[PDB]
Amino acid sequence: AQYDISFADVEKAHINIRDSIHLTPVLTSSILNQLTGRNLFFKCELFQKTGSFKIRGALNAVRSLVPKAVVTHSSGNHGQALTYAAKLEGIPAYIVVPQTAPDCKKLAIQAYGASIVYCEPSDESRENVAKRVTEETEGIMVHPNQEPAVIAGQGTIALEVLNQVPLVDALVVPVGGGGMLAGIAITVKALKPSVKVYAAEPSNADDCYQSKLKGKLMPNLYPPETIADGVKSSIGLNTWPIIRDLVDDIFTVTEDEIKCATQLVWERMKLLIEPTAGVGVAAVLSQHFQTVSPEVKNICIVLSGGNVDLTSSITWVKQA
Amino acid sequence: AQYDISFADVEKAHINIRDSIHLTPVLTSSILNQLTGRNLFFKCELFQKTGSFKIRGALNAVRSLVPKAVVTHSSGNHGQALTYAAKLEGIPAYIVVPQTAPDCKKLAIQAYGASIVYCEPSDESRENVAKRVTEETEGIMVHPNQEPAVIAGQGTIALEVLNQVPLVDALVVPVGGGGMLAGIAITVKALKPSVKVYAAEPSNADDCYQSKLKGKLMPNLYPPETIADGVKSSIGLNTWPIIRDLVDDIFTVTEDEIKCATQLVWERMKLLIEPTAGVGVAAVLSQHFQTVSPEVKNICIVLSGGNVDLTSSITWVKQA
Ligand SMILES: [Mn+2]
Ligand SMILES: [Mn+2]
Repeated sequence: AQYDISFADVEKAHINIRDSIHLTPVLTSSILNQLTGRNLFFKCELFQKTGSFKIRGALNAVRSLVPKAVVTHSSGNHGQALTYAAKLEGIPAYIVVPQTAPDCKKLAIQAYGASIVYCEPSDESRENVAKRVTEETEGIMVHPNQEPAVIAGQGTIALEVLNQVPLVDALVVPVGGGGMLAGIAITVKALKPSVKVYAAEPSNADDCYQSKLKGKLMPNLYPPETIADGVKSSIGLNTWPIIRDLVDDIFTVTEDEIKCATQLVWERMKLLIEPTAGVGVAAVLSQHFQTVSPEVKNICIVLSGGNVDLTSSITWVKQA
Repeated sequence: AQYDISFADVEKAHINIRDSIHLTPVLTSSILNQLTGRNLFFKCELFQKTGSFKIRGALNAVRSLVPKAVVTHSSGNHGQALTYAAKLEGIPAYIVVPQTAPDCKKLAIQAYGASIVYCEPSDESRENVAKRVTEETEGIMVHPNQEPAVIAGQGTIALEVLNQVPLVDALVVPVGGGGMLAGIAITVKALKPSVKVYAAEPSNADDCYQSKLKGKLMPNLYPPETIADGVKSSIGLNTWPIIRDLVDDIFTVTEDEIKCATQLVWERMKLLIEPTAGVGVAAVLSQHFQTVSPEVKNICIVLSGGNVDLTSSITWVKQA
């Protein structure tokens, strides 16, 4: 009944950020339609300010939380977005980043003027270090996915999608911490609950899937190994209840599927998505998705970001 | 006064192809605006059917030229577009392609069902082989840039741009054979001749520049070596007069500039342009472009194609 955000929070966030973000386009692909048998729509958040949708939750959080500094932990995208948002107000940013995050993300964070602080690649390390930095700097913590203002910001994506694709039957959303999935679920289920909300998740980081299956929050026991570098976080205490109750299903995809789907988008849509964003595309291409009812025809997939290391990616790109 | 096409040809082409092509979007970048001091608009032909604008001239040509087969020579983009267009009518295609064309383009041509015929990398070889194949197959030749129906098809880009960017002050167009540049020049100068039409050309393939300078057609003496694989052709007899009289200026760009600009678009706009399409971006970023009057503020650059070999490109991508 009551979750940590409401639809009204999202509507408000939208008004309050819309003049500072892009109303990103929805693009289509006949090749992907052919491959899936569905009518796909791609919400291009890769074109958002800073390279990902995270500017939404960051701007909303900065504006709303009334400071000496802002602090967060991030695999890169929330960090750069938060940095940018804070810089606009003249507030310094400290960003805790796992040592194994992509270089491109590490560099962008520094380019926006943040103090970057490397941690170990685990949820525990991210959280503990950010807590310590918060204390040391007397800054304000802006969590990448569990903070209500952030979740409400991410949910604004759905307000746009429902307007841009009026006949939409489902949204497909990549899931890490569940900030975006939760905000979108709140939004869709408030406006038009007949529209499906589906999560897409790496098999190699499948806490959300396992949580849903078990009926309780089950965080990743070991730090995930995945090319989907932006969804290694486990779901949290604020997003789980929303996901439990409002998300229709969760589809897992293997590393191979993620790589194949990412490459397909690059080659056929000419959109430089990051592999994390290739998760949702893989989901719709997957065998299990074939079990979704044929009535679920018009599907919008969120292409969540385009912050990818071009040279790293050559490692996995598949020759014909 | 009279050239091989007229504005009316372009208007007609537009009506006749518009239901079979995409009305591609115009995107913007604040980073590129900052770098240039101008207000840039990017016409995303990389999102066109087949990966480039060439579907325009191909569809127009196929529909218009009333056949046993169609024949052409191409570095890849016109070939795949022509193949697709012909396949829609059930007509076989023979495509003459230089041995050194990108694999991705060679493969796509074959995927669309063409018979591919490799030639040497020269204008002379392309032309001579296509003539022979034309004779042998009793097919119809559809030249990639000198055929009036093709030129008129490419010019339709300008009809869209002038509508999408009503305040436009200049178009910047990459030039190879001059099919697109010529069609666009005819169009712009007929509708609103105050709008500048500028060509962008590799220094390593600078026939168009040299022709303009000398006041006569001066083809490349040696086969160009350039990463801009799609603009190695020299201008021809039908496009030159149009270029001579209607194009405002021609900007040359070095290989380094082309690589830098291409990479910038990839990283900052998330648009998987091919290097040929990076030619026009390089032009606007170039030192010489700084000499263009500050009144020329709103500039639309045509991102002409996105048919690039991902793995080849790793050779030149510059680390930070
Ligand atoms: Mn997960
Ligand atoms: Mn040239």
